[PDB]
Amino acid sequence: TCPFYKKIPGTGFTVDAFQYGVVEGCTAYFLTHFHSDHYAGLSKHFTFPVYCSEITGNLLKNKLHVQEQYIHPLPLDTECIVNGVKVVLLDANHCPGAVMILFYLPNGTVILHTGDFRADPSMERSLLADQKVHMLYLDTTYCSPEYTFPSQQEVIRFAINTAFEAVTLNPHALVVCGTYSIGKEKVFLAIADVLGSKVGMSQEKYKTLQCLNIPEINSLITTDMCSSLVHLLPMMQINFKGLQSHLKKCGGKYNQILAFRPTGWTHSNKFTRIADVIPQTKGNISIYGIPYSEHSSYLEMKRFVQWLKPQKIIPTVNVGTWKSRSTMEKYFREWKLEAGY
Ligand code: NI
Repeated sequence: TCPFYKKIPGTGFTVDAFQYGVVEGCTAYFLTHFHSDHYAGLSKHFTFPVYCSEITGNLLKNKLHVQEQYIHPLPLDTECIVNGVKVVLLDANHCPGAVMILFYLPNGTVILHTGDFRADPSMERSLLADQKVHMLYLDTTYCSPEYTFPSQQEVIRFAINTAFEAVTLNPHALVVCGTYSIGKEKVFLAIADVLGSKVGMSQEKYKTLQCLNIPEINSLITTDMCSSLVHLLPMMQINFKGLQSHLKKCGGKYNQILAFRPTGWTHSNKFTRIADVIPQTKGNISIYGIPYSEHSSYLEMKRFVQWLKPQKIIPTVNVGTWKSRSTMEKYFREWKLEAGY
């Protein structure tokens, strides 16, 4: 059964709630982004209206085969009426096509649902500037002060400089990048751009990328592995055994692998600056774990909430334990006492 923090009061609406069968009283299902924990349940057999971004609707039609007649894409930054209720979709700074949803309830209450997001000061100048928000349904993934990580720009600077140095030292090195979902495409696109290569990948991953409206994509990706020196593999294969096996397949073109695992936060973030990051190495294989996050750090989250000044916060992540819930509630009260709302 659908949990309460996926229901929008005063409406017929749910958010990210496709795994519960037919939800009682739901007239429109919203989908914030195409990540499996959120889309779980959708298929060619779904026959209710789904509301989402254009990019999410391209993925629903081509990857999950949802029929066209039930996909309702909305433009961003544009007031739209859905089943008698005004809504707006805003960029969530998460993966491609990911949105936050503003709902203007018939009684005057305004609700913001962040979906999954990486808070940024740019959001302070969106359509959020113009009005009060009563209720915030918040992505609390990293809601504790131990969760620190660098900017995405610093992480990409490290990746590009690391890959360009290695391949200039050894023109017979191959670069490999791990993936298991959409998001984090800048990692492998930026490395291929500095090296003058396309990114090589499976037909299934190429198909997925072609749904994303990324400009000049035909220029940056390929299914011809032999033409590429930056290869994408499943995240599960980014280990010494899986990389050894891959290097065999390349027919003696290469004699070294430099591999990247974009993770979120890891405990090594408590101690190590991005500059000082080192790989794990076995023979001619090196693996770098790089802290490329598509979720808010603690400080980014706190800044956003202290700017928005919501009357009530509903967490949507870390809700299953009492200890997590009590910790989050304590930080929400701190933020409110410090800022004065
Ligand atoms: Ni996500």
